[PDB]
Amino acid sequence: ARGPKKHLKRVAAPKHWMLDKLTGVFAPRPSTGPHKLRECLPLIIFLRNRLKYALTGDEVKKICMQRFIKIDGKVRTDITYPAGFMDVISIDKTGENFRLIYDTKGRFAVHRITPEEAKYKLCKVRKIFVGTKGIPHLVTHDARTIRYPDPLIKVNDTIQIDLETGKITDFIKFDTGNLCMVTGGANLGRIGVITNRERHPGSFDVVHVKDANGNSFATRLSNIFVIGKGNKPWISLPRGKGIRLTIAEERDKRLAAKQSSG
Amino acid sequence: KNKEEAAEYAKLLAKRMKEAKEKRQEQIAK
Amino acid sequence: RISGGNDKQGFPMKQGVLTHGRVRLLLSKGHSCYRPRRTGERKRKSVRGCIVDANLSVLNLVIVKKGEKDIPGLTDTTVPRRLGPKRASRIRKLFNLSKE
Amino acid sequence: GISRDNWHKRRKTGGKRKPYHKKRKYELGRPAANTKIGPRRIHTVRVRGGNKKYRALRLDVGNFSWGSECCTRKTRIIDVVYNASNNELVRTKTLVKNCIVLIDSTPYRQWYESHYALPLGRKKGAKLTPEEEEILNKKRSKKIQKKYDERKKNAKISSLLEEQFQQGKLLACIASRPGQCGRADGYVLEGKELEFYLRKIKARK
Amino acid sequence: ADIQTERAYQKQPTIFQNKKRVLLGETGKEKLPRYYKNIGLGFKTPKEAIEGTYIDKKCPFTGNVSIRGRILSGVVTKMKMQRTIVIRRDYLHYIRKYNRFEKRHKNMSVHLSPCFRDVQIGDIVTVGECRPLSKTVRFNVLKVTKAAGTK
RNA sequence: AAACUGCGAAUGGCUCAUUAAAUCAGUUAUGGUUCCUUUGGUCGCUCGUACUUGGAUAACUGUGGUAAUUCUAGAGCUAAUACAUGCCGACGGGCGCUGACCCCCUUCGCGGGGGGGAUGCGUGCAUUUAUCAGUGGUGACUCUAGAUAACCUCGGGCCGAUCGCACGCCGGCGGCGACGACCCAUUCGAACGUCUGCCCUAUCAACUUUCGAUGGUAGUCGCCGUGCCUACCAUGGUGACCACGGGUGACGGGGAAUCAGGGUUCGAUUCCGGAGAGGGAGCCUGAGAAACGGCUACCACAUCCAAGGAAGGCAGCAGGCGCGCAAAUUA
RNA sequence: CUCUCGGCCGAAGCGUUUACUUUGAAAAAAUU
Repeated sequence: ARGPKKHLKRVAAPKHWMLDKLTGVFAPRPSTGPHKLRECLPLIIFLRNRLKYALTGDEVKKICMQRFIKIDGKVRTDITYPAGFMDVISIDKTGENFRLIYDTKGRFAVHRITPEEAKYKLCKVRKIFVGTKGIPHLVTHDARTIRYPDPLIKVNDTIQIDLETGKITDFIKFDTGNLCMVTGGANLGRIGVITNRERHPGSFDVVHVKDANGNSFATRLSNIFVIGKGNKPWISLPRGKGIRLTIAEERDKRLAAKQSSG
Repeated sequence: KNKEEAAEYAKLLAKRMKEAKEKRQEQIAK
Repeated sequence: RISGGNDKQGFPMKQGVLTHGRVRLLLSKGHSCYRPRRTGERKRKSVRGCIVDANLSVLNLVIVKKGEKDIPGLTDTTVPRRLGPKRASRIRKLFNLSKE
Repeated sequence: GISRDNWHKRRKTGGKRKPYHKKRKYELGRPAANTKIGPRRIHTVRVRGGNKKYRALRLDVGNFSWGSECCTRKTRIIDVVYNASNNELVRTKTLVKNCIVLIDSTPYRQWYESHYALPLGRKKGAKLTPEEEEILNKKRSKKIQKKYDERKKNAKISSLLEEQFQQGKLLACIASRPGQCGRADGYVLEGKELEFYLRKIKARK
Repeated sequence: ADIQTERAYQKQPTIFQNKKRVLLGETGKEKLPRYYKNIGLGFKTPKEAIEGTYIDKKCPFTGNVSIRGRILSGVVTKMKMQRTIVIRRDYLHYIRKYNRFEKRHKNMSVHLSPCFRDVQIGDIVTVGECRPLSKTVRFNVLKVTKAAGTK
């Protein structure tokens, strides 16, 4: 190429968007924003494919630029605006609130939340640095810079932040025995408590996590988002509680649900 | 907002340094 | 004063070129005798030298100081109505206005 | 134009390789800035990313440092005397990085006499304008004369710097790179570096 | 002085050699402070780098390089260049049609710091990846062990 | 409507000629670099006409030239978030050097020990250089932050002479936005490196090295690492584990046919990466191109002509000729 | 398999180095 790309082919789109093959040759191509291209759900896919208020992209544009959709309390009219993990979507006209968090299968669940839960969000701290005139700054996973954080907050810790103002309100350390959710890799969407973090200098750390059913799985340190302190999550969880069922028990649950109703 | 945020960071830094030093004399006096 | 003109094939005159014939110059934005179709392009174009000579079609010439008797189709016509200035500063300067 | 790509050169085995693409604008080189001594003439260059390079073509003034005592002053470049890369650049009086320069010494002598109140680079006759007896031989108070006494307790510098002040022009090294900066900053030579550059200069002759 | 063998004055850019000192310190000892650091991956900075006098801007311990990326090994094969050696890495390549192996080799030019003396042909060298230092060198010597058959 | 200004036209589409450790794939690195935009931070942190600055130029009017073009010339106007220039205020001070004087204690006194200070100089974030000490970080910094001395480019670095909507309190105070903006982070990248992996050929066995081949030192150039280039040195670097050379009816992969298994053949072709726009080469503008539905030459072709001149690039969609065994509609 | 400092344990030297084998992480979709 001679410069940056503007198009996303539909088969080359992220698979967890759940787009089909025959609607077009193109996928909605997320704008630049606080989330990566491969780790976000654009607003057009949310309002059309998942939530089904709209039937076309033109109807998505008509919804969005009537100024109805807030992402983290800010009105967005970009139809391809990249929304990602822990982002709060508020529709004040229909009175709906959502958090973009993952299913046990690694797809952004339609997770409805309470309007008091939509006041805040959680962020994973990605860097701590001191800037000019000795002013400490943190940078989160969603491109937020906060000046003057708590001196106890470190990288990989999780801040509980207020969307009305944007300041630090509470925080959770990275420690063995805290609750976490996996935001990348093969264990995307699973939830469990951290049991062992092994360190590899000059390389990636590997965190071992144990499920509430006793299953154990490892990930990298980049894929760990600490959610709750010890055992109780600080946000609402989806219908599955991070418990990945195997295909056998999922078939059994489907058959029992078909037997009970019908 | 600059002078306000400087004020709360000054107070928080004072408290954090106090707790750290108190833990330091409590551990070193053994 | 000789404000310009153009030759037997219609090619205009550029001020800085001191010759009788035609030269091919690489003209760009800001030069006369060229208008760029695209931001940043330069075109090689023919132009006549600035020295007046017989091998030519029209001289564009401007009266700078009027004589004593008038030209019937040039100088005796009254001034036409034209646009007034837009800036408030230049309105003030035209009419000698103060701060109040 | 000038291309600073690695694919026009041979391989590690010495065989020649065929280019798979033509020259790119991110592989460009520009003509060299041979900065010389003269009144200020510098040209700004638009570079990669819309940023700015300053290409100095004629410079005569920089600032230079005594690091033994951490004092720098804005002064004038006088001459080029040594270059470890090419003597043809000494002959052409080209300012580059780490070219050995001699510069005017008036602000440094001025600060030394206004601070330590001792004569510097002065002859045996020692004929001074009355401002210099005002500076060197002022009237002070008890605390001030005491502080000046412990200030001149260690106000002795090397004999080579004395010899250059006797001569009148100081040797320095240009530490900035002037074709990219538009400046010819540097530091005054002292110590083993100074004896090295003196013996290399003498060994040229 | 076994140090100033070039046409420019060789010095470590971070240390200052022109401190203004008293006569008693002058008559005490004429030793320059030396800049050194650790290649911190469990690699020990050798004593010949800490107490030495050489100047090498491409030395891992005293120069201006950082070790990041891969860490490999080789056997020293040629030592005829100036502050760089040519090592050999032997390996087995599996041809899966035949289910067999062939022995292959790669020659690698690495920078040898002067702090490693008594490096012989056939001794095992551990190199770490740095930024490009010349046209063909990308790795930098961090450890030497002798061959197991040599006493 | 027009026209100036801003943005985009570097995406997309086509083709597979090149190209054999090259491309590409998996893996790592930028602690060695740039990045329009989005998103977040910063934007009285500088101690030094403003209740608003200056000159034009289009569109428009009017006169024209040439066979010819998305050719343009002269004259009369008139705008700006175009082009430029340039304040007030916050503003009271603080801090670091210089320092005329003044105060206290000891000493018989000299002498010693400790404070207040008028006056000048400098100051904030970027740039550049030198020095000192050791908030926060890494696996490791010559990291980040701090202090000092200064510098700060006239082809010049920030510190808003910009536009809309609702209007309200005690001439002064104000809420939403839009547009700009030095820097920091992020996003989308890109670009250079690491390790391993490719078909045939010895009827290619030595190659590279004056003309950079392999390494060192200093620099130049470059966005940055680097023989990238220059100067001086050393004589090095690769090879029967097949270098160097040549060929390929060779773009590479994901993939396809077969299928007990191993394999064998195919992958120009819709996804990903690369390359090219007749062949070469060189630029401008821009964050980004060595761009070709940009420009400038030469080479090969080739269009118009009043013979002076002017214009060109379907390996885009259709369509045509040619080629052929071989492939669709100027919807 | 062990020696030191910190709460039976954590850091450290590994034990000659391999080849081999297994586990864990990480690893576009489409196609299968």
